[PDB]
Order: sequence, then structure tokens, then C-alpha cells
Amino acid sequence: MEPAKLDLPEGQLFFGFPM
Amino acid sequence: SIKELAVDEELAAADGLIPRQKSKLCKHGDRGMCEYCSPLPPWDKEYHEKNKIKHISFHSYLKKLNENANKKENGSSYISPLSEPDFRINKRCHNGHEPWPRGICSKCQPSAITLQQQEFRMVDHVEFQKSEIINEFIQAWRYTGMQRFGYMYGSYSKYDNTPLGIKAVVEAIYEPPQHDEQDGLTMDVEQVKNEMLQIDRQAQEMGLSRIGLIFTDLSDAGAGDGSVFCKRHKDSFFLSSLEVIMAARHQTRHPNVSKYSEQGFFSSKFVTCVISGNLEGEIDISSYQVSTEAEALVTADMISGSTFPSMAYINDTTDERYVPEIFYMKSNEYGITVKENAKPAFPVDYLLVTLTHGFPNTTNSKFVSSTGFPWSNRQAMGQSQDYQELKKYLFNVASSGDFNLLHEKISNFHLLLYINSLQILSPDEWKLLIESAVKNEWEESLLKLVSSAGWQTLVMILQESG
Ligand SMILES: [Zn+2]
Ligand SMILES: [Zn+2]
Repeated sequence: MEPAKLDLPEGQLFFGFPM
Repeated sequence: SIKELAVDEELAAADGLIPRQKSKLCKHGDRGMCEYCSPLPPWDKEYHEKNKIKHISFHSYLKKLNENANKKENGSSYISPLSEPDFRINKRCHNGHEPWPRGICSKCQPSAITLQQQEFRMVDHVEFQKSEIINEFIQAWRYTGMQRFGYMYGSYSKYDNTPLGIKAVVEAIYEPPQHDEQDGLTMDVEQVKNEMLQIDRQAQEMGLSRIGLIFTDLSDAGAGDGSVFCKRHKDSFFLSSLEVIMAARHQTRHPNVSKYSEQGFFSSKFVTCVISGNLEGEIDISSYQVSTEAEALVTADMISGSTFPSMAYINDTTDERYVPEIFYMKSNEYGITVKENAKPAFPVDYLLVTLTHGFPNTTNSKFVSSTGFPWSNRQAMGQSQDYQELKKYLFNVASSGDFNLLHEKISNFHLLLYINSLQILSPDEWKLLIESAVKNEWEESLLKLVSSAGWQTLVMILQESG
């Protein structure tokens, strides 16, 4: 379907998205 | 000063023509030439498709724009062929109304945005001078199981495997202070900006620019192989929307100077590399930039990350932000596009351009050694820069008279930064040290260095430590 907003602050990196 | 880079001046002076063979279908004689067999321009689309080149180079693109401009009837006013896109509403427009959000007019109101895959790329290729540079960066992850972020230093030069190409040539990686985790990492933006300002200044004295960023997304596949998961591929994502936004911010902070742009700059040569598993479960590198449309979206604060990594979320209109209709040219498997609504979220790969990467073969590498002295900000890996470490690294060599070994030791990016941080050497002596580390003819500089007061003082300080 469609995603929600994931607005992380500058300088925060995230990779834990489900495969 | 605000002059163009040497590589840009050089490529502007090249014509980039691609000769062709005469054809069976040509209508002229046994000799001669026509539009069907004449040399191709450097931007030729079919040439690039034929040789599997995904984007034309920046200078091919600029020459293409110039040729189209030269088709105007003469006398007409000159227009710069390049312009950085700007999607921001003018919040100070008083053209028969009060400014946003209290009024709007055709002069201040952003019109509908249409996104499409960018046909050119500012940089075509990323060349790492030594595999040791990348492998030591990756070792942060190997040791900790935590991800890692770094800034790349080097320069730009010509790349001959595409018409009028440019490569970023990476000489070293500097890792800023960061809190690393298994599935991400966090930096204090102010702290990092302040630190990198100082590293930029020192790296410039070595003839280096900050030319990109690099990060890991590595996860052991659980097979004892040392193999890792492939997360990034055609059926998932290549760069997440978060990473595209990060790349856009960096590109805008590192503008490419161009005299052919209305603004005196156009996009950026700053590159983004990701280290992650390939389809075979091997650790590999992928290189990217983001489009000028991405730069403008992010400058206008129009997009956010989303919970689906392949998708950017579009933000709402507020008193500070104006978001018009936004569309994108959605491609099918044949590359044919159809205009579709980009709201509320759209695939971020339309904002990506891909670069190739590689290593040179066996050598104008700036630093002889890439490893052996602890890199910055690695205390959590048990690798700290202190007197004890510097003594272990350098002391016996500095007193052996072996200038080959001394040269190998001091020709080392992180070593040089640490020594300069001690403020023992004078500016003159610091310059001698840099010359000893990066010049082709280094021995004369090193002899002067070792005889200097500041160096003898450093050596004594080391001797009397531990
Ligand atoms: Zn012909
Ligand atoms: Zn207005």
C-alpha cells in the first residue's frame, strides 16, 4: 500500500528495514 | 576565489567527438561524409545506450545545452545554459498581495513539479586509490558488528571510459565522531560540522578536498562464511529515501562551481558510496549521486523519509513550506514513461544517478600507507591516538636513519593529522612534513624535516614517554 512518514533528524541513519 | 576546477576547464576544452563508420545506407559517393556517418557528439544517446552507459557526463550535457542554445536567432540576449532548480516559495513577495501564507501570485507561487530520471551525472566514476583504504574502513564493522560512516578525501580528474567523463579519486577516509549501532548510526551534526571544518583545512594543505561520504549496511548472513545479506537490489531499494535526503543535503553544502550557471554553481561533485552485500552475499561497494531535482526538493523541505525504504514521503503545505502538485515520469520495463502523481509517496530511485567504481592497476597514490596508525575516532575499537601509540609506530624508525621506512610511516593521512594536532611542529615544519609525505621527490624535504628543531623535539617527547 503506502508508507507513513519517517522523518529522522539529520545525522541519524537507519537501516533496520524489514527485508 | 571562485574559479572552476582544473578538470572542468580541461573538459570544456575537449570536443569529445566520436567517429563513426560510413554506412551501406549513405547516399553519397565512395568517399565523403554525411549526417548519417559523421562523428557523433559526446552526448549521443544511442552511443551511451549501446555501450551500457547509464547517464551522460556533465560536460557532455553542458555541450548539448550549448548546441541547442546556439540555434537561437543571433542578437538575442545571452542566457546561462545552466540553472539550479529552486522550488521554494518566495515568502517575501509583495506583488499586489501580502506574502505567504497571507497571499500568493504567479511570481511567487511554485508551479507543479515533474520529477524524472536525470539524464546526466556530475561525476561518472569513483576510483579508490588502494583497496586497503576501503578494507580498513570496513574493518570498523568487522570488529564491532556495528555500522560505520566516513567522509572521503581526494580530488577530481578525467575519466576516459565515458565521453568527457570525470572520476572522483579517493585518497583517504576520515571517520567523524559517531554512535554506531547494528542497524544504523547517529551523529551530532554540530560536533561533526565543527570537526570536519578543521579536517578540511588540514586536508587542503595536503592537496585534498572532501569529495564524498561512505557508509556500511552490512549484516552477517549467518553461515560462517563471512558472507552478508543482500538487502539492496532491483526488487527492494538501492539508496533509501533517508539516504537520498542525506546525499542531497551534502551535495547542496558542497556546490560545484560553474561559470555557465545563472547562480555561479550547478549541482555538486560530492559522491555517495554504500558498502553492503551484493547478490552473491559478498561485501561490495555501490556509488551514487542524487539529481538536481532531489537537491531542490530537499532545499524546499518537500520530502521526508518513509517507512518503506524505496519511497520518499511528500510533506504538507504549511506557513513555512509550500508544496505544489508533484508528479513523476514513471518508467516501465522498456524505459518508456508516463506521468503519474507522486503524492503521497513515490519511488526515490527517480532521484538517483548511478556511478561506476574501481581501483587503479599497479601509482600516484598520495599516501604510501593507508593503515598501521589508528584512524580517528576509533577508541571504542581499542585504537586510540596517543603518545604511547605514536612512539610504538614511529620512534625506532625515526632513529634508524632508514628514510625509506620513515617515509612509509609518515606518508599516512591519519598519522599526519595526529602529529599536527600536537602543535609541536611549526607551520613551516608542518609543511615540510606534508611535502615529505605526498611529494614524488620527498627525500630532500624529509632530510630538512628530520634536521628541524620541531621534529627533534617531537622525537625527544616520544623518547621520554611510556
Ligand atoms: Zn554518410
Ligand atoms: Zn507573489
